[PDB]
Amino acid sequence: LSPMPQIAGVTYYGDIPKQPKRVVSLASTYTGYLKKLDMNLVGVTSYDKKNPILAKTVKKAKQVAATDLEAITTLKPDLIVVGSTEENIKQLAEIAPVISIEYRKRDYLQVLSDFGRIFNKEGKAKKWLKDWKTKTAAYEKEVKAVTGDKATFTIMGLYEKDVYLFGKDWGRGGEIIHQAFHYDAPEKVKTEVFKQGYLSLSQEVLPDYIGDYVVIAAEDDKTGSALYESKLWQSIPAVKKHHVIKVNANVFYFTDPLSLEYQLETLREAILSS
Ligand SMILES: O=C1CCC(=O)N(O)CCCCCNC(=O)CCC(=O)N(O)CCCCCN1
Ligand SMILES: O=C1CCC(=O)N(O)CCCCCNC(=O)CCC(=O)N(O)CCCCCN1
Ligand SMILES: [Fe+3]
Repeated sequence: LSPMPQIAGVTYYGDIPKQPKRVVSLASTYTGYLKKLDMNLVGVTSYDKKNPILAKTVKKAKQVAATDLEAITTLKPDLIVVGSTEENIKQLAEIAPVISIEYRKRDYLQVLSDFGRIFNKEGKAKKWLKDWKTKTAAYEKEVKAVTGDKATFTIMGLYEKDVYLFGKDWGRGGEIIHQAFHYDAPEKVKTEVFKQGYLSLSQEVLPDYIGDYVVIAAEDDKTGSALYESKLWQSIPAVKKHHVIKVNANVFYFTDPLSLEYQLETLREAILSS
């Protein structure tokens, strides 16, 4: 059995195997952490299949939702990984031992070392973390050399007609921009977004939450269109000065090592280019 260490946000159901061989991930937040720890994923989520970075490493995995109990059963998992919002752990636990993670209890870096502790891969985890911290601190200097040290960044995501602001730990590049590069945010973003993590926003207050730079995540090119054509949007200094970094949500939603590596290089190149 796994030693099953007690970790904030981690709940074990059943007897976690010490070396899982057939993992079903039902939480795209964590799939790429498992991948990075060279675990064999035999089921993954829609989001994971849509992630152009991660998808390449899980081609053999079946796409499964939590609602596909029969499909999951057929995969013969020895471990199922879920987010704590999953409402039917009860039936999942009847199929295989389940690990449930409550989002945000541990940070984007701790999550990896935590899995290291659970699954006997603290070596592989600690190597990645050390190199990550090195590379990021270097890149931070490079990017701040261009923008200045006090440049403000806002993280933004578009979905359908919805507009969200994000903080430092709700994906969309906020972990890299706000944590790894230690960029400040506009005042209203800090006081209204950072603690909660995200904020649904009226389009017409947007200028008040954007300073020097803005990172905007979206799943396709069309979703922006009409906002990007608006006078209000076009009146925003950061937009006028081409300080808008448009990124692909299908990878930028996540904070796993694989997604992050790509995000890190993408964001660095974008800022240097400005
Ligand atoms: O649990 C839900 C909604 C359940 C649902 O029906 N989904 O579709 C969510 C799928 C998320 C896709 C991966 N994105 C990230 O990990 C980035 C952060 C984020 O945005 N989250 O949602 C983190 C999950 C926990 C936050 C609370 N919200
Ligand atoms: O909206 C949902 C489910 C989808 C979700 O959460 N995803 O991450 C999926 C991809 C983005 C979908 C567009 N929706 C947003 O961007 C909303 C901000 C967000 O994502 N939260 O997690 C805030 C927490 C609570 C929100 C209520 N639950
Ligand atoms: Fe979300």
